[PDB]
Amino acid sequence: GRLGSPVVSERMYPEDGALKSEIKYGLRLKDGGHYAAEVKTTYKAKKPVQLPGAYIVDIKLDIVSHNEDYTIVEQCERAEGRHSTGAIIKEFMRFKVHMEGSVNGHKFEIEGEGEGRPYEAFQTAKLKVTKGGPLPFAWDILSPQFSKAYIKHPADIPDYFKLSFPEGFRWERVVNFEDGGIIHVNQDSSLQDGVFIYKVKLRGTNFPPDGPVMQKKTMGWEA
Repeated sequence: GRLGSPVVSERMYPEDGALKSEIKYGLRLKDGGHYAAEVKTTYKAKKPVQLPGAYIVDIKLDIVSHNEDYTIVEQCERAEGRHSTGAIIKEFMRFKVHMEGSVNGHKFEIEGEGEGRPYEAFQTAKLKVTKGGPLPFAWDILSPQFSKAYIKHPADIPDYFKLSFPEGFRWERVVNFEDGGIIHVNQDSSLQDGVFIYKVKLRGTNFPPDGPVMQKKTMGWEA
């Protein structure tokens, strides 16, 4: 299942005065098969901020609870930066997220509330499908779209995400699946009244109707 999910390594690199990332992995299928995905993200602070060198964010993301039709979902994430081997952010911080989405022309809206310890690599979120539920596609494609402020960075790696506040940062992501499925995500992260505000736009297209995403045959992300 989706408890105690394997570590996923997001490979961060400074480029063109932005922080970019690449992940080459996939979704485990219920029949033990493999569904390959490449994720490319650009993170850019709303103001000039000190960029780190290239480094790795190790991510453990779990679905820890859900109701019968995944219209209510609880996610847990533990993330910490590490080196490659070759005051306004408090110890406790809440977030709110609003996602407007379409996958293969199915429109949906998700509202969520999260909290965590941004220096101690821990966050949880409760997500509610407020429109277009239950979703006629795998939850797994949404899980990574719901929080870069909650990554524990070592002393010697500048924390690009925490340094960007209170103004915050934007990110743009493409997920390319091996079967022509593609997701484009635009996100705005801000800080208002001591709470992180996440606004997410998501467009997924070209998913095979009989594929693992539209048929909900996925069983979480692979290492």
